[PDB]
Amino acid sequence: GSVSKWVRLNVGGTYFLTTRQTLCRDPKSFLYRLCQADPDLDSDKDETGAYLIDRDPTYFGPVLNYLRHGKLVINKDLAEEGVLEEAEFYNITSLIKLVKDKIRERDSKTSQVPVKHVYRVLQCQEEELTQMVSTMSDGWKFEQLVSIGSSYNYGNEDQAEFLCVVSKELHNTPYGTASEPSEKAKILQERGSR
Amino acid sequence: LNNNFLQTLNQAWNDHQTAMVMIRDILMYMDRVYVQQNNVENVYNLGLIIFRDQVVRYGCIRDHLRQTLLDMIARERKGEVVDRGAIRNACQMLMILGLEGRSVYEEDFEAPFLEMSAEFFQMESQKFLAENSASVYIKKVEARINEEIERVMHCLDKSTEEPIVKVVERELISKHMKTIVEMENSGLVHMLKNGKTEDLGCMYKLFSRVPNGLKTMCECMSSYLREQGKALVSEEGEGKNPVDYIQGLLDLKSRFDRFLLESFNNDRLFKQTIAGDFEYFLNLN
Amino acid sequence: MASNNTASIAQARKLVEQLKMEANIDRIKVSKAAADLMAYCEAHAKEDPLLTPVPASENPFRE
Amino acid sequence: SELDQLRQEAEQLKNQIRDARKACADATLSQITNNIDPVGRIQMRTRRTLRGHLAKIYAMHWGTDSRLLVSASQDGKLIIWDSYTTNKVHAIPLRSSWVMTCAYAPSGNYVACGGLDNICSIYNLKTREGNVRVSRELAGHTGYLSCCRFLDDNQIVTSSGDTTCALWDIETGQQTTTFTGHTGDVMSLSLAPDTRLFVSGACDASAKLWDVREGMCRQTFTGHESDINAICFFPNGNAFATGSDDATCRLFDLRADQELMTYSHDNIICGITSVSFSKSGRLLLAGYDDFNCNVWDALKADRAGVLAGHDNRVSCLGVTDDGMAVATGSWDSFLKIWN
Repeated sequence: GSVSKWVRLNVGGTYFLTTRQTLCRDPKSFLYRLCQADPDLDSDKDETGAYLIDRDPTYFGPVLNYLRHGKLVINKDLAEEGVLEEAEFYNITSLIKLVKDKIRERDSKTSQVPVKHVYRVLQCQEEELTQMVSTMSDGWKFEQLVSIGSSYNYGNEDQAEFLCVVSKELHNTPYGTASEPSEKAKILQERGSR
Repeated sequence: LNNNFLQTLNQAWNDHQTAMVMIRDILMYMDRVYVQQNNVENVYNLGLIIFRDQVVRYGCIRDHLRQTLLDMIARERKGEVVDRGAIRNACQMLMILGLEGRSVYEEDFEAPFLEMSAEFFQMESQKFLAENSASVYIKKVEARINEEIERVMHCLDKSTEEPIVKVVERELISKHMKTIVEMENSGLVHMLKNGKTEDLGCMYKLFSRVPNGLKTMCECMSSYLREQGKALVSEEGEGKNPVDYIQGLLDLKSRFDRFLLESFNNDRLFKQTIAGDFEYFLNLN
Repeated sequence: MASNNTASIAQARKLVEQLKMEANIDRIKVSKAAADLMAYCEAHAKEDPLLTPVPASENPFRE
Repeated sequence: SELDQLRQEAEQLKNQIRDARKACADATLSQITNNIDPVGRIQMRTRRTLRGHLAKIYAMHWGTDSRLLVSASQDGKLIIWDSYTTNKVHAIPLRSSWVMTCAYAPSGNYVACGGLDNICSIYNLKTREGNVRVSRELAGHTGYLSCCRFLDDNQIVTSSGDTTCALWDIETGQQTTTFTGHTGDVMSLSLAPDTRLFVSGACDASAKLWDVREGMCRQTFTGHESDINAICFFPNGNAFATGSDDATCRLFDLRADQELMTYSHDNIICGITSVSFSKSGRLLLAGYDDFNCNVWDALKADRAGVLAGHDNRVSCLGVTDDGMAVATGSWDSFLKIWN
């Protein structure tokens, strides 16, 4: 790469005519090395004089978009996973991390489809009640309110008078985990069970 | 062995690095994922470590390198033009291969170069005291300090600056104090009476580089000052003239204050060690 | 060398490094430090309501 | 290969430290001066039986006005108690289950909660709407959170599993400065009121006092043989009390670089699970696995009194940050304000 600043690639058989500057945005990129001459690189097509990147152009689109203008938007019909897997092949770490966040955000929104709902119980006296009902944490839902009779501060105005169940949908937005091998966590779990 | 060992090892290193770069380009990946998860070092670091454990810390290569390097730098010290840049590459090996510390450089070339410099300075001191006067000896040690800076910026590493310079300070000056004061018309006391404050300043910068040198200056200046003062205040013949008794002390005062300003730039100890003597002689006036 | 218990040189090096400055940190004897602490506590004993019970109109847990 | 040097040097370094520490060791005048300023009996009554929680309370953190008390229960709820009225300013449901730590910001605008999710949830306690919208779910923990504390309202240090107590930038969610060196899980975390050192108590029974700016461990205090439950820094930024599974609590002084004093009683073999300093620092409130807590005279090494009136372990203590009374967050689902 020492000629034709608008260097022409043949990514998946698609002629991408892209400037050196965009590719040189992140030198951590496989393509940044193609922007410059190096002797090991002997991957070429002699039918168009354009070098070969035997990866599909269907997911190369969003990758090139991010790399050109520091941000990508994946289509609502194109797999985020495919963009990710095409992403590490050029080794742009920040892009991969951001796409991981996007993927896990999406999967959290589709873990809703399995019957997975996080439930919580709050306790409230009559006065404060609506205050949590109104200013309750955004992204949850009210599910049930039960009045339980009291003799400590008889009936109304007792703290233990009302029980309010709330719930949201199970999510794995930054990530989900099934176990932590750390022993002390298990010890505390056993202690707090009874 | 029909070409000097430093050049061949340097060329082998350069070939190793030029092949290693492209292996880095290949294995950009496992360096990003397998390394930090498995508590292993960086792939470039691992390859440098293997190059270390197979070539440079292996016996014969290390010893032949050290012998060739010491002979070649001694020859350069004697005035022969040699490839200092190959010595640069050697020194950057003995740095970057060492990882965090200074260990391998200390073992291979840093310490033996320090020792050869010390031995060279030893015979330098004996030689320049056996044939030449004190002025040539001091000019030689100062010029060798300058050449230490030259070898730091052209032939050695910046991190090697403070050891070898220290080597010049301890070897040439520390135990060669009295002889610098003595030897006729080349010493400190002899340029004291001449009034040539420039050579006094030369002594001053030379000994400010070595700890406790200012104390030896204080001892010498005070010794000469007290001989002059005792020759002045004491009564000789019928009796010393008021020119040589009252105001002669003032002449000595002006002379030594001129030294204090024009040679030593008015350090506290230097002004005190002469002011006390002036006080002592004034009570004898 | 990462085959030496997976590059234990770094962890041992930082262990030694951390062990270094502990000595260079000041060493001021136990009795004097204890004296400092009792001086602070007794001086502040009057301003600790736990040691100085206070009226019901000036504490928020009987007002 | 070279490790043979590194260990022996370390071996002698500790030796030197011992030689230094034993040199610094003098008679503690506090136990000597048990005649001066006798505290006598201390009797306190609980005046706020805040019973909104219905599961074991794990941590609290009094506000910087000693009015808004954030207390977490492992069910996944935070209660910002209004301690002056026994009212809940906020009941906040957490997506994380089994929260153990709640850190109250110096501004009362953010709150921090860490559970068995490896996620440090940072909740904006107030928005333009008024609902409690989460500000940032800090990710990047390689283990479980055990305690966290704010430095600024955009910088936060946490104590996590797998030898990690890194310092995070809240905005990015990235741990700016990863502190490493512990040989075990890091449970406790106490901040100096100097906001320059944080002392991490790990499972290796050693309290590593760390600088907060870059990676450098100020000291490695070690008097315990058991993992550290809680650390309470003195209000002078010069010493800290440390509890562990052993019935011994220990006071470690920076200036002496050694255990200034010990706090153990044959009467109580239960491990001191929570330590807290009074406003003066004269008294030391110790919570116990025993179903009540006690108070030592921290400069007499004797039980200044007993706070009883629970039926399950007092897993955390809190003291108003001007000193007025003590919250005892027990596993009985009650918080009691002993005044």
